[PDB]
Amino acid sequence: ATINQLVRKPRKRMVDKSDVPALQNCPQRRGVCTRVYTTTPKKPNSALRKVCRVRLTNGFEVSSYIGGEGHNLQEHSVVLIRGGRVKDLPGVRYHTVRGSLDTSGVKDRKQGRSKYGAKRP
Amino acid sequence: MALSVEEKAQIVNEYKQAEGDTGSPEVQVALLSANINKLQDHFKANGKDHHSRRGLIRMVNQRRKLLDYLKGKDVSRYTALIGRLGLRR
Amino acid sequence: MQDPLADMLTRIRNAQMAEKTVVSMPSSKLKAAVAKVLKDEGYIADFQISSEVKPQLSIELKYFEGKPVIEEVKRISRPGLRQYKSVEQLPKVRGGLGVSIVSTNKGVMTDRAARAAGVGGEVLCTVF
RNA sequence: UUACCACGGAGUGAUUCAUGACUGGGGUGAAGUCGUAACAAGGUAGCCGUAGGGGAACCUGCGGCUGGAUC
RNA sequence: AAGCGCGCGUAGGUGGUUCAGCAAGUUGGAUGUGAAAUCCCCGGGCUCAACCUGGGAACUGCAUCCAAAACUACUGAGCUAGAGUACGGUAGAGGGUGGUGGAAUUUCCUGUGUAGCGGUGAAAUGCGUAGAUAUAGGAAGGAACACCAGUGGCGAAGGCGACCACCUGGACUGAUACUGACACUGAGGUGCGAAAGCGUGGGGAGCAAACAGGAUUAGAUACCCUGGUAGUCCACGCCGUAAACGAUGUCGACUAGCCGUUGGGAUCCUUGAGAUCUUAGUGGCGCAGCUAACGCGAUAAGUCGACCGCCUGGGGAGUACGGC
RNA sequence: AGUUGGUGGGGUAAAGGCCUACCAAGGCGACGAUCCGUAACUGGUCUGAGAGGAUGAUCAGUCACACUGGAACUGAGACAC
RNA sequence: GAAGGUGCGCCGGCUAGGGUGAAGGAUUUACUCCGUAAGCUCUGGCUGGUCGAAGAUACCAGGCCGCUGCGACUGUUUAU
Ligand SMILES: [Mg+2]
Ligand SMILES: [Mg+2]
Ligand SMILES: [Mg+2]
Repeated sequence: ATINQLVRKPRKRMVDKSDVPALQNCPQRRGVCTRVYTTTPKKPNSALRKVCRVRLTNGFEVSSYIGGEGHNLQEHSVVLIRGGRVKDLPGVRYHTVRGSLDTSGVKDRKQGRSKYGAKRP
Repeated sequence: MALSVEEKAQIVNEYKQAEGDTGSPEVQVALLSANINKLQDHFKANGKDHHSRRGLIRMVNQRRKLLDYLKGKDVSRYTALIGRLGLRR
Repeated sequence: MQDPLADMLTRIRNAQMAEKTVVSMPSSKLKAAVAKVLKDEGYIADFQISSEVKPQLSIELKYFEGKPVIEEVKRISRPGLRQYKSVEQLPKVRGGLGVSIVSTNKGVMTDRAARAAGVGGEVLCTVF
């Protein structure tokens, strides 16, 4: 606090590490699905969320949430992954963009179509 | 205070700058030096007297501080003091 | 010890918390001169220097409605961080109601006069 | 022809990255086994340093503290 | 979440008061430069806007020069308020080195004397008819010093309790005398640092980690009991940690009071024997003030100033790795 | 250890360990030398009340590079997309 | 001697010092001290040239490194 103590050692600012290290300062990355599975949420929640392990183009292996109702993804499927974690899913820190490359948009969606890659009918 | 009043009265007049002078640095440094050298005999026989050694270290630091002040004031007076006392080892 | 000036303000400030009438303390050029600005500004009633080999500085204090006139007095140019300002950069205490004593080269004198005189200096303390 | 010097070569180190049978702790778990160590004087007051011991929380000794109940 | 366990001290940071000088800091001005574009202000042209553009402002900077001397820095000369020295005295478990004493425990020897002693909630292990415990006399040995004893004292802190002798540090106290800012703090560094622990050598009464047995318990690697080794003790080395705490860094100044206590001093009381001031400590309330509250409150966690150390959510973790 | 100075000489358009011969043991560094990782720099840009924080696209100034390493030639000017 | 590497012959040019040492001087006291040109002798430094396939040219004269068991180590022992 002393102005002399500050002169020798200036105040230091911490730099928080990104919560999406596998994305590497890019808005989205392309990867392929190595394993499609369902997992169980934490204490409060109880469901079967669809998550897939993705091998990204920079070599990172991550698991990203598959949003929406129903998906057509299996092994060896090219997907685009976006940031944003899932709070009730441990270890999931990315989202799979529906409507790009192989992952088709959710069928029969009417509200919030752009967020889930849904065509206008 | 290991120096007797006779020893203190002995060394004050040999290092006084004028009559009645007991506060001049020459008297102080000479007073500390005689006490520092006298205590060396005690600490030889009593090597576990850590509490009395704290006082001896203070007398050593006090003498150093006085000599540094005498350095700034009059370097010639400083030079004669250590030569007469045999300091700056 | 290492800031006789800030001892002056804190001696004044402590007394006004205790509703004392006069204070005493060793004097100096800065202490007497700052008392000059305070008296001519009306924050202190009067100050005297007891001219002896060890001079004191005595301030009698002002209260308007029981509350002390000096609501707050704060040192600025402490010895650890001496503060120097230009004429344009001089502080305005409480939007001009207060006074920020500034030791310019035309003697110790207020911030209002310093702007008029067009000279800066060391911002010693702020009063209100 | 000599001097300088790039490529290339030899030896020996340093550092960094990735892997490695096996091994150690850590975290999270939908809850299983063994106890019940702390929270009330938690049923031997607790905790700190240290040493020894024990399936485990822990126990014991030595010093210290109150961030201990009754009085 | 955060005051290093505590001193000393290097670099550094900051430094009582008076006079004079200087002008690096400081202040004002001038000059050169600080490219253009952009930011900003006032206008102009695209039907407006985006956009373009005119001029100005700014570029908080640097360099030089000129003025000023309140403060800082420097220089010179002083002063005593800080700091220190000289003298008398006071109190103290302050430290070190050697002796000495009493109470008690244990062990051993001897006498008396006979069925228990010891232990626990109760028991049992244990001791005892080979004569225990108890009691009396003697001897050896080690450790700690009952009463005094007191929010008492001393010490930088850790700590220090029998008495005496020797060596030795500091504090408090009174006046006079002397130096004259010689000061404060302090990264590194260095020194001391409970207990446990480690090494070498001694010593070993009591206590007692480990260990063994007896109980309790569903179990009891414990609590309880019976023993008992290291250790606790001494010398010389090492360690370097504690809830090393007032969980409150050091130094200086100021801010109502009241009630105790330790070592002094001064005046009334010269009292025989109390009272009033003052100082260095040590406690309890308490105005103001502060605090999230609890509470602190002249021994501040209030109002300030100098310096230093430290904190940036919990766990992972004061852990891994490397260095010493 | 040309390391840091000095002296003589050479060399450059020009001073200089730029090079060399000899002499001395110097030079930098907790005011962070050396080493490791990253990185073109600035005017500027974004954000912010400001102080600050982040950043160095377009445009402008400087720098470095031209498949990798090195070297000179010509030329006023290069060690030359 | 970890490992590993460079130089090394001969002939010139320049150059730095040991030792010894008539002189001379001193103590011109004496088996005295200082010192000494040349001459002998020893150790270097910096350069140039030159021959051969090869210069520590013969004889002479360590091979070295990594992991691991055992014994700490030098030593002693079954003369055969
Ligand atoms: Mg084998
Ligand atoms: Mg052998
Ligand atoms: Mg044989």
